[PDB]
Amino acid sequence: MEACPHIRYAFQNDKLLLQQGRLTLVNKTTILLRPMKTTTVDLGLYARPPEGHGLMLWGSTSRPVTSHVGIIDPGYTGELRLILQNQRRYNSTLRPSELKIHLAAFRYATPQPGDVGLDVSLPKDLALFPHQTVSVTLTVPPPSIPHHRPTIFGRSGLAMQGILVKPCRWRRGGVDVSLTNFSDQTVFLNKYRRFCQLVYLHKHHLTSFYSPHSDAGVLGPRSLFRWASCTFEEVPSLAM
Ligand SMILES: O=c1ccn([C@H]2C[C@H](O)[C@@H](COP(=O)(O)OP(=O)(O)OP(=O)(O)O)O2)c(=O)[nH]1
Ligand SMILES: [Mg+2]
Repeated sequence: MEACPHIRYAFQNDKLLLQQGRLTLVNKTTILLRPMKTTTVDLGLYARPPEGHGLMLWGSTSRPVTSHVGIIDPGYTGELRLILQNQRRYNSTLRPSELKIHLAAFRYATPQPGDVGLDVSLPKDLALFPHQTVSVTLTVPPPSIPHHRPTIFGRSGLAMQGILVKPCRWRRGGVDVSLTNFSDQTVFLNKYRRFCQLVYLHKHHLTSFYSPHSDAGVLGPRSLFRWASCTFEEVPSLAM
């Protein structure tokens, strides 16, 4: 059913063109990404996830750059920031128009204000050397929620250190959470460190097929993310 209150937002940033159920910004100037370091894009963008929903923020490029896929919580009242990492050992440049920045809604449930995800504790110690990708197997099934699919997203704090999580479905036999260290340090994550977050997405948001108003970039190679069809409505007073 069509049950999305507007997404209220305010936007101001002369280095990004607002193009825009999905808001998209394009870069106007070249963005240089240092290697081995986190690159951050300040968006000038404020946005209220409407009732029942969270927001998903992600960068899309065909350059050798990986975006953190951001979960925006209903309680978040600040300016949105995009987190990028460089796949290469030298500077990578994003020429104008090469980077699109998307924001769109999704319905979520919370199992038995108020964050979307539940942070997940690492069951083992994990070391990651510069540029290594490794996975952590999670075995114990989370509680089933009718009409929703458990999915793993990364956290921004770890993303800022250069550790990205590939978003993925937590399928009924367990999950392999892939982490990539984009930094110049060996990172040691201690057992019980909260290393990602579990989000129960409404099943409508995951599709194995090329549907309208969906995107193959976000959740992996075998799904597309299909967002809630909501209307963005500019409320400048949100800025701050
Ligand atoms: O790419 C992103 C991701 C998140 N956020 C904002 C919205 C979100 O509600 C908040 C916290 O993000 P996250 O939950 O990923 O951070 P954390 O490391 O889990 O910190 P916290 O414990 O405060 O949630 O930061 C962004 O601006 N950009
Ligand atoms: Mg969080």
